[PDB]
Amino acid sequence: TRKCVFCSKKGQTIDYKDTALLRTYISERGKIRARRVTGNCVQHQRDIAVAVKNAREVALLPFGS
Amino acid sequence: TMTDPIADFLTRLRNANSAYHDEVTLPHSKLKANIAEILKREGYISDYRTEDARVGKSLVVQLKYGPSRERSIAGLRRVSKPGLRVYAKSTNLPRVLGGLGVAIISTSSGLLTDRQAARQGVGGEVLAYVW
RNA sequence: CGCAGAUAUCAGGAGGAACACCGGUGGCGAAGGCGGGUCUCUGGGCAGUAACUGACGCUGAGGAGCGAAAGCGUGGGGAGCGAACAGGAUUAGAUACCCUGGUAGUCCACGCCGUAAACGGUGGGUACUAGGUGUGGGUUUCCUUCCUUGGGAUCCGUGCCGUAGCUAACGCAUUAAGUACCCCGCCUGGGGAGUACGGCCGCAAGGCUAAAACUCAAAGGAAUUGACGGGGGCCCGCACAAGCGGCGGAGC
RNA sequence: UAAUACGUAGGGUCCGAGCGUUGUCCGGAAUUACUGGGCGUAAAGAGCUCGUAGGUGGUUUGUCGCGUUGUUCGUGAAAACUCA
RNA sequence: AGGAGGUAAAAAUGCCAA
Ligand SMILES: [Mg+2]
Ligand SMILES: [Zn+2]
Repeated sequence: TRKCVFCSKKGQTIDYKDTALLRTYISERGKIRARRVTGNCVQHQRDIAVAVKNAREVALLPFGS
Repeated sequence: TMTDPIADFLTRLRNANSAYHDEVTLPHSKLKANIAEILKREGYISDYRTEDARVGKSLVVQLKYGPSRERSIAGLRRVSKPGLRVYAKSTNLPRVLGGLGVAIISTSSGLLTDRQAARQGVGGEVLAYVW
């Protein structure tokens, strides 16, 4: 079990402008990574997913690159 | 909700006696205190004591266990419950295990053992059976 | 279906429906049920403080509301799928399974119907009865770096394993099918039958309430020992496979 | 075609001025379970809530004596039932 | 110890005692 990075006090604030922050959590195929592989908590994973979907909508991330 | 505090007393006692606990803590009422007095007098419980809690008094009863781990109480059953209430005449006083147990009856003179009520000639509502 | 230029590949356009990865034995909801994104309106729950009211609680006959899918009415829309319906194929026969098409329907708006293996096959409320290990939401003491699923305590939710106890058995076991109290619904052998008649509701399909005659000496639940399987696993035998020689044809 | 189950015999058992059959009720039947049953799979939890009447009710002080309990009087005809 | 892929044309019936 590895620690959820956002739950740490140093944890960066989650938002969909940050491109590299989400890049760390989307695979090379353009898909969202899983909780078991990433390690973040349920709430932070949900925030990640919504942010990635929004960034995909505003064309800052590709659909299935 | 809590509709029968006396049956709650009896089932707490029964469960603790079946689980071999030594002490039992209840919310306190005068009727429960009198029932514990009768149980102590008839030798079913060792001793009982009232103690003060945040919201009121509390009944703590110590259970009696035989030297060979035998229990001092074989059964514990209520009789006159809300809904069906049981009243008994002086000439119809219930007997438990052919008189080897005790039936606690509420009378105008107070809580009495069935032997006491038959001796005094009064009758009333039968609360519970102990054996 | 193509050779009248198909399938394939590239570019552009039209339209409908469902929302990959996140996404699970995880969340919310009373139950049906609910996951593309954003905004607006809106319901419930949980934790801590305990400032307020001071038993105002529980259940609930009839009743009222909600209630998957299919189905119905009116008006839209209709890509994919697809009852019915057509051919093809299989077969003794295929009104089936398989293939190629394909209407209602599935979608939207506003209304009907009111049934499901609508299931945890487990009505609601309350108190008590050994524990162990996951996970979801929130509070807090101690190691404390005070980074940390560090570890503990407490409340609420959801799984697994497990004593006592219960059960016919399987199993349930603090989320009880355990020990108890209150209120409600229901059962009284299998068919006939959730059917007939009567009544209420419905546009209809139908739903709800609900018998009797006659007939049977059983219908059932759980578990055991065999047998069987066009169930699985491991093995053999001139069983197959690789070969040699026949029988089935002729006369006796 | 080798019946203690049919018919007849012997023998036996039970009753006896009776002995059997039918009809009807109660029992056995805890099989309508008040005493004294149940609903996961045997029959049986309404698909789920809200709420009317009803049922049910936490801790404690005082009062009433309706329920409850004790005693006494009247009544509960006779016959019936039970004891002498 | 963990784990992936592949794997069936058609095949009906059999009387009621011991
Ligand atoms: Mg969030
Ligand atoms: Zn986190």
